[PDB]
Amino acid sequence: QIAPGQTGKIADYNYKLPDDFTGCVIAWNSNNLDSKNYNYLYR
Amino acid sequence: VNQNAQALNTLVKQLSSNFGAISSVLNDILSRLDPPEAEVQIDRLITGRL
Repeated sequence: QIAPGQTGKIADYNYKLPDDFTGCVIAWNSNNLDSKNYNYLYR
Repeated sequence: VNQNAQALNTLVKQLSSNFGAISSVLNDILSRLDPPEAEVQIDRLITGRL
């Protein structure tokens, strides 16, 4: 859902990109640091 | 009078044509699809209509 014009819980209630976003999306697996964990809020 | 009236009818009838879009009606495309898709379906209808 972290891409232009997307749909789903994130892109409709949390983090929405324009239908003509200019830039790049970069991501990595972080199970090595971020999992234990229930701090990560969303709607 | 006939040729002018045939050109007017042919221009209006071309609104009901698809041009490679999913409907010749504009509100169909606007309601049944999301903007990333609907704005391609209307690039079809515009590049036909124009």
